[PDB]
Amino acid sequence: PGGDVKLFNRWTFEDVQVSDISLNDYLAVTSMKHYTFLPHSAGRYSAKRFRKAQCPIIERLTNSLMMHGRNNGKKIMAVRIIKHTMEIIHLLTDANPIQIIVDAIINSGPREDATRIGSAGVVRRQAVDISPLRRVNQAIYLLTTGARESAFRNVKTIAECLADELINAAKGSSNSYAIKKKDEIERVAKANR
Amino acid sequence: GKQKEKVNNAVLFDQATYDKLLTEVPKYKQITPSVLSERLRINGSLARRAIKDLMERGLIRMVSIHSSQQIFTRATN
Amino acid sequence: PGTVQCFGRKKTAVAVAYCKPGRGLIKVNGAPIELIRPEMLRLKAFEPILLAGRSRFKDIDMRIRVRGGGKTSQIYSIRQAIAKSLVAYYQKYVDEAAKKEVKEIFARYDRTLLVADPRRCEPKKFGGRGARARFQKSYR
Amino acid sequence: TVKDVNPHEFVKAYSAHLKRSGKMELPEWVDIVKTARFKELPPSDADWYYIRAASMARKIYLRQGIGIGGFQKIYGGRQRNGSRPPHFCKSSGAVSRNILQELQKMGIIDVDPKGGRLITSQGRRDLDQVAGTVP
Amino acid sequence: SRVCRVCGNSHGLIRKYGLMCCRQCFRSNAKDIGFIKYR
Amino acid sequence: VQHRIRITLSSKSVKNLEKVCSDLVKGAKEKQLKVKGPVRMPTKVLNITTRKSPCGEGTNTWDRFEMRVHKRVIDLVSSPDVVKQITSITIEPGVEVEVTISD
Amino acid sequence: DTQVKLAVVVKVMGRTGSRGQVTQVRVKFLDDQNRLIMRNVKGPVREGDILTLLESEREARRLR
Amino acid sequence: AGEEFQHILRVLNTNVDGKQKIMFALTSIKGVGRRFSNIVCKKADIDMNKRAGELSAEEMDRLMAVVHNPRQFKVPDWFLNRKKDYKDGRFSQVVSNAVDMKLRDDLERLKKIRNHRGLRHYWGVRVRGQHTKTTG
RNA sequence: UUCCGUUAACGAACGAGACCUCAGCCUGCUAACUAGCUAUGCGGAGCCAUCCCUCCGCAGCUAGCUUCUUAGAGGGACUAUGGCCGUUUAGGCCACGGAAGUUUGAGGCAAUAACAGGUCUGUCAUGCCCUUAGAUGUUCUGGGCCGCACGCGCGCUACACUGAUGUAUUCAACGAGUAUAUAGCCUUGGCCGACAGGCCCGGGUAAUCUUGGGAAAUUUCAUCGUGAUGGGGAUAGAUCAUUGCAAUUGUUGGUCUUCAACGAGGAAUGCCUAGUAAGCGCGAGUCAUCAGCUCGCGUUGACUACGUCCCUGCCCUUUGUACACACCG
Ligand SMILES: [Mg+2]
Ligand SMILES: [Mg+2]
Ligand SMILES: [Mg+2]
Ligand SMILES: [Mg+2]
Ligand SMILES: [Mg+2]
Ligand SMILES: [Mg+2]
Ligand SMILES: [Mg+2]
Ligand SMILES: [Mg+2]
Ligand SMILES: [Mg+2]
Ligand SMILES: [Mg+2]
Ligand SMILES: [Mg+2]
Ligand SMILES: [Mg+2]
Ligand SMILES: [Zn+2]
Repeated sequence: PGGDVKLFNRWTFEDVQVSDISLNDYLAVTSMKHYTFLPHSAGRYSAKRFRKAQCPIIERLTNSLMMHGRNNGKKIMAVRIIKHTMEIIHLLTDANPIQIIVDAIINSGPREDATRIGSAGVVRRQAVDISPLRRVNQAIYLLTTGARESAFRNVKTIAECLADELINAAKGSSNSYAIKKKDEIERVAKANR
Repeated sequence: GKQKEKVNNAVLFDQATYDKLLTEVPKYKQITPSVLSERLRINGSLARRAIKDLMERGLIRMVSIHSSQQIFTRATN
Repeated sequence: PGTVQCFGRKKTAVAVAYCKPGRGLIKVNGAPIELIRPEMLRLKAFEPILLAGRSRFKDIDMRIRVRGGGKTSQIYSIRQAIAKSLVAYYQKYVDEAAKKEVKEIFARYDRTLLVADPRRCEPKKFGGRGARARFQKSYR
Repeated sequence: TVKDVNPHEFVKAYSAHLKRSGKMELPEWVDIVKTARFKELPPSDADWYYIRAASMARKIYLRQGIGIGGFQKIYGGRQRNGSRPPHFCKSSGAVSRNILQELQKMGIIDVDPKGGRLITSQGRRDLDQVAGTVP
Repeated sequence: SRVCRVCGNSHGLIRKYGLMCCRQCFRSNAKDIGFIKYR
Repeated sequence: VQHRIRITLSSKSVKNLEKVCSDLVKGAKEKQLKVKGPVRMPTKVLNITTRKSPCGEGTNTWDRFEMRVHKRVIDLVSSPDVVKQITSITIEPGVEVEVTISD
Repeated sequence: DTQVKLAVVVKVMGRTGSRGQVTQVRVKFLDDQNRLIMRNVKGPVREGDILTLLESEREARRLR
Repeated sequence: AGEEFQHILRVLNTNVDGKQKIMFALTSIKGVGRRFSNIVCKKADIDMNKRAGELSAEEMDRLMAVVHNPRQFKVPDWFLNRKKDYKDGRFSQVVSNAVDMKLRDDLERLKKIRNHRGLRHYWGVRVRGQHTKTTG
């Protein structure tokens, strides 16, 4: 459409396609209104329910790096990490690293979960489905924490750690913390079905 | 990797990264970063952040130096 | 007969753009907007430029000044100030239908370019270090 | 000019400039001090006495009536008191004193009545030339 | 060596602005001093 | 003969204070003086925070006391005896005025 | 070998769970649009949301 | 290029490691810390980007000279760690093994004297006016 | 217990709300050489240089200046408008508009009845008792309140590479400043010193001088490269200066050295829903000096949820009671 808007001016949002029509609504990459130059924005989100569903996906992945106390409150470092990871994804796959981000989030969102329902007067955990927004929430969180701990006390630095996790989760291989936790949750829920 | 403690051992300053190891390490995708490959060529940093300087005057690859000294790689063009 | 001096605001940062009918020039505290110095938030400063384009700036000079605030607050205040200064200059000196296109280009991407953000660091109450938290509580 | 030049590369260029554009005297305690009480090591660069002077050149450039204490404060930083909470700690006096005295001895800056340090016109000439000679 | 102007005790003083009265005397007489408590 | 005079004027209460401000401005402008004011000068906020308990028991509760001191300044160009022709009109309770002779 | 099947949430009936944390919704199947089933859903879910669904023939019961 | 690359140098009875920077290997000696290592490197005028292991023999002699006779280098009195002695009264840098002997001389004065501090050490508890309800 | 409405009740009184303070909007009004734009006039420096153009300096009978700053009066939101639900009542959910659509955000104040809640150690507030000269009265000296096998509570520093160190870069807000004598509380400026801190000229009872707060985090370039390392700064020695009439059981601050535990913490448990948590610094209180604390202030700035009565509790109704000091019955 009208898409002469590239994040960091150099990674075209155009020609990115989401596989899940389920997460199509909740991934902010498609509409001409969801394109942004930078994954930093002083958005008045969380002021209302579901308003985060229209947060830019890159921004809503950016907010999840800045965690564990020493890193709380500093988005400039987070967006710097995002920039370096995003360019290194390109420097390996030579394909739209935006599409890499999106496809990884598709392929690492738990589709079923076992929680603690009670019925008939008796409470015991059972399997339930996962609404797509919480799909995305867990995807973001669970891809990110893998990079955090896999780069902790490690000379490999966070940009390349998170790049490894993204490239390999999007590729689909079970070599990432993310997709390893995915099928673990999936199998606990399948057993408890 | 013990890669700044091993900086003066003559193997590194003689043949290892003098386009014998990090000539083929970039070649996996034809461009694989020096900071990414800090562990694919397991050799860690500052015996590596200096050999990147050596390879830039040796004129074999392009350079991108930025915030946390995130530096990169490109094999031949 | 162009001269407009329009402001934009953030937490405490205030940005004021005083203008001339000049050629293309844009300066923050004498330093070109090219040298705005969060070098990851260097997009947002050019973003009102990058949405309108230099073509809407071949007749204007902006000696924009910024005081108070922090760093990102000041940058977002730049963004608001230049956006509103362009809209006001167009409205009063070009055409209202002409500024309406600027209105819609800016607002389609985001509303926060033109509308101030009413958020402030709300005060801290006793019984804790923090405006909403408390001290850790011990029973035994 | 210097407001058009990236604030870092101008410092680099001027640091080289007040090396090769003649010479001056220099104290024989430069390779000892920490330049601040909260610091832990002396500067890792050798010509830090020159990069410092390049920075303090443009300070009096773009601001007037600056005393020694103003530079003490501007060049302080975070002091990590150990197990105590960290604070803000002002920098050293003698280092800034000798930077200002050196620049005065080349007549780049000079002490103003009503107090403070102000640039001179030929120092302005020099800073603008070295600014223009940067990409 | 310094006490309240009001009760002449040695703790809880309010030295600021030169009151020389303790935290208790100060509240007890605060409204007539003029410390309107808008918040 | 015609000299320059300052009047500074402070208080605790805005409603009381502004009545005096309108008073002197109209007092001057009935007699056509060269006046400028009343410059409004930022409010001082005296504040003392106190533990409202007298013995230190129960949940820690503080109360914040504050005075607001308001400052106003006006310049007049007239002789000081002409000034005393004005500043004998009634002055409202609580307001303070400190006419001084300036350059 | 179940092929994961899709549904849209036509209305959110309620919010069951001991801690009130499992939305109970009523889904309509995309692949054949006359099958409507009451399921349990966790997290924020609104009307018109498309849900992937691994195993289809399970359904919940009113106020489960 | 470590034709004679040394893994441990063994100056001053510490086995100074020959694998880390000379900047922060000379700190392994008990009596020379981070700052005084730098000042010695400066005054002995040795190349800075130099891992111990590659360094040459004449300049260990230079470090020897500048660590046992630092003062003659016009270095001020106030890097030195035995400022204004009361055994004699000079200004010297104590080095690896002698530091414990010097500390024993201090505490051993304190023992002979019956100083509160000397007892407090002999008693074992904190010596500098600290609380001891809840720490130590 | 807000209202509609029902109605052996009618009509009322508090609490809620209403009220006040701060914050958010106003190119609308009042103004402001103790605020700041704007223009011109010269100056300085860069320059197709000769003018122009860019950035600074200084001043005014420059404003047919108040947008930025301040502070007064005001204006503004009312669910007002539309859709849907609802007896189409009370209202709710949604949408445009708008600065604001959880009363817009946060507080202040805050009812009846009570507690053997705390305070006789805030008080020439106090009843009764004790003491009342060889004093539990007052003053002084020295010590003590800080002692340490240990257990607990609030906290600070971390366990690092999303880092530490060393350069460069530059951004606030809240407030604070006795005749304090021979310049003296905040201290600008010059000088000496590596530092600590000294000397001299002074400024300010303050939008005037401090400070137009030149804060840090963060940003940038290198140094360390996974190692209890350059993380950590505990401990301890040497010495230097300031506050003090006095520094010892080191007041504090420097300088060199000494370089511990701590590999993200068991059972358990706390705080938190938007500029909020958390990270980061400043100011005030205390103060002759000592701030890891407390109260304020801003800076950067999120994940999650928009629910439920499962845990702990609260309010109403019904029901049961062998309880009333009330289930700790
Ligand atoms: Mg890392
Ligand atoms: Mg309220
Ligand atoms: Mg009682
Ligand atoms: Mg006594
Ligand atoms: Mg005690
Ligand atoms: Mg507490
Ligand atoms: Mg350290
Ligand atoms: Mg203090
Ligand atoms: Mg206390
Ligand atoms: Mg609890
Ligand atoms: Mg009974
Ligand atoms: Mg019982
Ligand atoms: Zn009292």
